[PDB]
Amino acid sequence: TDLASIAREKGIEFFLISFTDLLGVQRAKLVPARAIADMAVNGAGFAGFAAWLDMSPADADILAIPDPESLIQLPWKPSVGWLAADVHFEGRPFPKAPRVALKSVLARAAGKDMHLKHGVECEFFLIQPDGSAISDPADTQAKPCYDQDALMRRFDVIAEICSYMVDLGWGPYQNDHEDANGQFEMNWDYADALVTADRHAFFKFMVKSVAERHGLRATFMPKPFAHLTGNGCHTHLSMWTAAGDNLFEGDGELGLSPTAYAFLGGLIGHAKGLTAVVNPTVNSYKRLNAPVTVSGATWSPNTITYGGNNRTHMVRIPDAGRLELRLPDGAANPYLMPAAILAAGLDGIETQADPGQRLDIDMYVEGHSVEAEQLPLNLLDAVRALEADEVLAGGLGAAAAAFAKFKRAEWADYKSQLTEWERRTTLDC
Amino acid sequence: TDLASIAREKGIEFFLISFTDLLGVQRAKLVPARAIADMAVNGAGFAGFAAWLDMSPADADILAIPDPESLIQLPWKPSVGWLAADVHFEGRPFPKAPRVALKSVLARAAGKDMHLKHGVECEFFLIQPDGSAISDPADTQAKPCYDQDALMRRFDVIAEICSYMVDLGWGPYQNDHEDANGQFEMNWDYADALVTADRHAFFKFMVKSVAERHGLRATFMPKPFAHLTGNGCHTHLSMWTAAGDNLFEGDGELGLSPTAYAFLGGLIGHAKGLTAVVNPTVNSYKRLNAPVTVSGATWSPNTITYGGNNRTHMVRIPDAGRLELRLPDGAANPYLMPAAILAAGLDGIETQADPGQRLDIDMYVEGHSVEAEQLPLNLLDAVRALEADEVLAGGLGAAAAAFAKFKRAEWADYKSQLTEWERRTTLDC
Amino acid sequence: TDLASIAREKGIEFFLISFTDLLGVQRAKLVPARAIADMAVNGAGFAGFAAWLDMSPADADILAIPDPESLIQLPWKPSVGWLAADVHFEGRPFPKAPRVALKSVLARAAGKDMHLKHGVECEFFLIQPDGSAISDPADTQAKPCYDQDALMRRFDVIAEICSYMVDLGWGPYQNDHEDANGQFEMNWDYADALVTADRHAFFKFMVKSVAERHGLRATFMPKPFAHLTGNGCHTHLSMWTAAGDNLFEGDGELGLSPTAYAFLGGLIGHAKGLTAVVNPTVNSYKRLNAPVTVSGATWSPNTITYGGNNRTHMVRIPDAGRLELRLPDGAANPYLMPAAILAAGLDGIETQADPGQRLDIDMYVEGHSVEAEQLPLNLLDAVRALEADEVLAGGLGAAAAAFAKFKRAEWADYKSQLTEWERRTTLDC
Ligand SMILES: Nc1ncnc2c1ncn2[C@@H]1O[C@H](COP(=O)(O)OP(=O)(O)NP(=O)(O)O)[C@@H](O)[C@H]1O
Ligand SMILES: Nc1ncnc2c1ncn2[C@@H]1O[C@H](COP(=O)(O)OP(=O)(O)NP(=O)(O)O)[C@@H](O)[C@H]1O
Ligand SMILES: Nc1ncnc2c1ncn2[C@@H]1O[C@H](COP(=O)(O)OP(=O)(O)NP(=O)(O)O)[C@@H](O)[C@H]1O
Ligand SMILES: C[S@](=N)(=O)CC[C@H](N)C(=O)O
Ligand SMILES: C[S@](=N)(=O)CC[C@H](N)C(=O)O
Ligand SMILES: C[S@](=N)(=O)CC[C@H](N)C(=O)O
Ligand SMILES: [Mg+2]
Ligand SMILES: [Mg+2]
Ligand SMILES: [Mg+2]
Ligand SMILES: [Mg+2]
Ligand SMILES: [Mg+2]
Ligand SMILES: [Mg+2]
Ligand SMILES: [Mg+2]
Ligand SMILES: [Mg+2]
Ligand SMILES: [Mg+2]
Repeated sequence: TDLASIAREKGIEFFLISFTDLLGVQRAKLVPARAIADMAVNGAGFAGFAAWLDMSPADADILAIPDPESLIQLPWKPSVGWLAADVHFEGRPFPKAPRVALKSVLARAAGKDMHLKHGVECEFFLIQPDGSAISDPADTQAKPCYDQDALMRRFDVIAEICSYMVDLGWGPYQNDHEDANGQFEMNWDYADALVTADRHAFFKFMVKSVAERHGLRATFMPKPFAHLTGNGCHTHLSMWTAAGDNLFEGDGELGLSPTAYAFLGGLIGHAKGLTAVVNPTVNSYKRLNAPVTVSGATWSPNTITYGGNNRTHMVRIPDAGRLELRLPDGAANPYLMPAAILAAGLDGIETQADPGQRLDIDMYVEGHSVEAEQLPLNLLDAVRALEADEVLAGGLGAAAAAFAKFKRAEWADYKSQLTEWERRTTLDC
Repeated sequence: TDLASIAREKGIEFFLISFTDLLGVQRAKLVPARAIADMAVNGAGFAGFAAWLDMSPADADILAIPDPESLIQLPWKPSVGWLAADVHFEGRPFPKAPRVALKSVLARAAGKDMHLKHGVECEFFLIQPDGSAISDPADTQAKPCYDQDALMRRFDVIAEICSYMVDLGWGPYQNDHEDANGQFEMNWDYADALVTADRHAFFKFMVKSVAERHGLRATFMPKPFAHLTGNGCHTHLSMWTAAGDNLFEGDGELGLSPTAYAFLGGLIGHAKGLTAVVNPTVNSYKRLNAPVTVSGATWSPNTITYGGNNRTHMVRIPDAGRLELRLPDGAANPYLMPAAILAAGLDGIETQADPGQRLDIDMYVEGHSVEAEQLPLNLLDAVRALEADEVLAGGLGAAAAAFAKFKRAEWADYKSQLTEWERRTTLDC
Repeated sequence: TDLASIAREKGIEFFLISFTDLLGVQRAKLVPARAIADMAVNGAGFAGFAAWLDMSPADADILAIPDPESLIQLPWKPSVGWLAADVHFEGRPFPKAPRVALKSVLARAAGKDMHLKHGVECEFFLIQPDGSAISDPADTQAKPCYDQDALMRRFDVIAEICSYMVDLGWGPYQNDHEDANGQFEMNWDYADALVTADRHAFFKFMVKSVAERHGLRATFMPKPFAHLTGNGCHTHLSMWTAAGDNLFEGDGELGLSPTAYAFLGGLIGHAKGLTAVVNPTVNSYKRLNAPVTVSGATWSPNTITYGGNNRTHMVRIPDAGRLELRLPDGAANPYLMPAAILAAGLDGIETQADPGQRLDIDMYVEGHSVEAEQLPLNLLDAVRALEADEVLAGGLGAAAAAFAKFKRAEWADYKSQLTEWERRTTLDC
């Protein structure tokens, strides 16, 4: 695809050549249209150590090579065109780069005529620019989910973003106020994993950018308020053949196939290590296994279990032909997340993993009634599980060890921070 | 001993009948002299559930029976006499009460002609009454240990308390500024474990009380400041026969006997569970394995190891005939601590436990150079180790399970508190 | 000497057992009288790494053995007795301890029937407790030296301290306001080096303590105000035989002997390295070679030169029979200063060093008029010179190397601080 020509036809003056680092941070260069042809072929250069890629100041430049198919004219500023990119190093795609890691797992699966398609539910809060409070002081009621008043009070921001998604062809189909005061969700059609991953990366950038233009702020933080529901990023998952058949579609329980259930078996089996990737922050572990919120439920997973159309489990079966992994949160990396999930699912399919028995109970109420394995309770334990999980660690390649190193560093930093609770309850010991 | 007569002779108008609950909180009734004779015989009544003893609102009164030998006229207010007490329930000493638990282990040991004597080093900080800062704004230098200026700037408080200890016959022998800005230590002679435990309980009360009278505040909090040395409560330990011989005194390495080393073997072997008791708060785990402080060392244990006259280990051998357990902190219960240590030591002696090899290295610098077992990294893991440790759990009796329940409750409470570090580093995920 | 009995006679309740570390910081333990007899024999224990002694946390306790001859009942608080002490380590005097290092050099000199006697001029400023300004807002004139008004405005502080020195037998003989606004000096009789060093150390603690009691603050900082004269610590020096004759007394120029001039020769010859010790802080180098002050002269050295009764050189010859080294400042260690001076001096005598030509000029005006070596211009260069100077390094022993390590660490910290002058002059580059 000819980016220079497109720039002229469409009035694009600058391109953002953008990649996602291990921690999910969007890294980009802003290049004027006159330079795009060279950049598209040779890539934009960066000092990799300066992003979260676990390199050395002494290493040669990485080159981020833009995917011309990913082009998006910023709908709020159409003179700029955003491009997702694969980081290359020493002439080959760099295995520590999330988008590259994802593509590698996708290629393996594709070689067996299995194609991951997913949709993401990127819940977010709208907050004051200073982070002190949610953006809407009138959004206070104990059960605010789907609140019409508070939704319409932020119509201008929500509708603007939704209209952008319409224009971009993402097939958006609904927006609402979510279960925490100040929290929202906007949904759009699932797609090939790579397409969704790119869209997912762009979406966060778009929401943050538009929120700012309205003097607001958006956060995807997993648990920004102790007593309110957190930000999930559920992924709905299905596996397709090249000919266009959904392999999860079946005659078994709840309209699922044995392939779907073996995939689920992979999810269940690798859940501990998978948690490290899709719940990648210290804060993630305050969303999981959270005490009950003011709205009456956390809506997040506590245990390594699955139910039917039941939102109290790690996995929900929402309808025939797909799985809903409810585990990931708003911090989850848009590339590592599908990559990690796929690696786990493929292994489930290859080993014909047994997901175990479906639990048709409210796990928040009756978790005690049954013997169920708890999810990792903190980042450090989840990371240890990642490192000990060969399938996962090997599926993600060098990204896994790099990720683990960073998360351990974050943990060492966090575990030394004095908290107000400690002062209040220990000063008089 | 006749408390009523003593009240008349000495001018005592009120007695504090006092016990220590599982969490270390001093519980007391203030009874006028006219009522002491009845109270001494029958005990002072309390609703046990209202203290940290793990009872029920429905249970009959506990009766705290004062130990007349423990009598202390408050030196800053001699009209009041403090008494340590054994909690009784349903006619017998209550095994969940710390002072009772300690006495039970002491009796077992005594039955084998082994008598625990210990000394405690109760480091504390002097801080503003509001807890915002240390009491002395001029105490700022990077290495403040033994600072003459800052010590003398608090002469009036320190000297007053030291003079009280002189008058009480505790054999105090030194005071200094400790290694953190704002921190102090006052040392006194070791004694029979029960005597030291009573003194230890009284000392904290005395320091807090006198600090207040000077418009200051004292805290024994393990780690009140992230970047400064924490509050230890090292215990120096020796075992004696009734005839007055020190069993730790020997011809082995560093002037220690095989009995001493088998006791050390118990300490090493039971270190994981022991940590729960002598490091009993969430905050305790920020003193252990702490990043280096502004003064150049944490001075607290990281690993389950021992050295010679070497302050970088869990156990130090300070001189012939004793061990220094450097593990406990300022939160450690004055009764459960010697009780837990003794249970572990006795078992070491009975099984002829091998403490392993002495490490003559700086463990902060060369911890990597050797294979050493790390101490539990947080309260919840330490508590799990306590529960799985039969010798310890059985030695402490029902106090252990009660303690564990409370600490788990504290953990569940803490783990849900949102921290500033999380907000700062996750909001932009 | 019987410290326990002296305590009973003189009503001393506590002893400060004190030593000076490499950075001049006073370290002490406050011990009740009941413990002094043991401490005087065995020493008070300290963890040496916690002070500026260049040790390891894993090292055995140092033991500070007090010198009973040094006893001073704090004149402002006679219930407390101050004791200067020698630090011992592993059974021997610890060569890195300044007082031990000084005694070592005195011992060499004494073996040759040469005994150093010196006097110190410990200039200080009286400032606001917060350190923002001098204590006296009416002290403002351009030439305030010997100002009668400003001197009498601080009569109460100055007279109290001077009267203490009378009672202590130091032979004080004058006090005045010095050349900078806010600055004072109180002089007393020279003595054997060790006596004067102990007095120097105590004096600084006395001035600081008494100032505080008056709601003031004393500082001995070398250059606390960029435009005002700084704090010197001139030392007056003479060498005596055991028989009591002044070896510097002679028939040569200005009533000096050849021994005096050879001693001078060591000072001149060893000046670059001596500077690191007697000007031991980054700030020291803003007193040396300073631009002219508001009062018209810095009165501090710029060059490795000497004159007669002439205050513009490194060395001044004030009268028959002694030298004045004007080099040292208020930060100079009371023990390392005479120790390094004596080492340079002894070497001068043994090599019959030639001090060169006396300069009878004002070095501030006619410095250009003559070829003269400049002093090191900053701490890093002075330390480098200390390290390269065999006599000095060997003379001070391990104290020198340890001192050098600490000062390089200080320099590394300092050189990275951004200053306001830089922002002002560079922001618009
Ligand atoms: N066959 C499929 N494979 C993968 N994703 C799909 C498939 N079919 C639908 N989806 C997507 O699944 C997502 C559904 O999200 P949503 O409408 O919010 O449902 P829900 O998860 O039941 N709601 P919530 O209460 O927030 O958890 C959308 O992105 C759909 O496009
Ligand atoms: N045989 C003994 N058995 C038990 N305790 C003893 C024995 N001998 C001395 N002690 C006590 O051990 C304690 C020593 O504390 P301390 O003087 O502070 O020494 P240190 O622990 O080497 N100092 P620190 O740097 O703070 O850790 C005192 O309470 C002594 O009384
Ligand atoms: N023979 C000597 N050896 C060593 N010190 C001496 C000797 N004779 C006198 N002193 C001391 O030298 C010091 C004199 O300092 P001082 O009275 O301030 O004189 P000055 O240095 O000429 N004053 P200043 O203008 O501040 O430099 C006193 O401590 C004297 O006791
Ligand atoms: C179940 S829901 N109403 O979709 C809410 C999900 C919740 N925010 C979460 O943490 O996953
Ligand atoms: C080794 S020391 N100088 O006694 C300090 C001990 C430290 N406060 C601690 O946490 O044990
Ligand atoms: C020469 S003087 N008048 O004694 C002043 C000395 C000056 N304070 C100095 O820095 O040495
Ligand atoms: Mg949804
Ligand atoms: Mg939702
Ligand atoms: Mg969902
Ligand atoms: Mg101590
Ligand atoms: Mg201590
Ligand atoms: Mg100790
Ligand atoms: Mg003078
Ligand atoms: Mg002077
Ligand atoms: Mg002088």
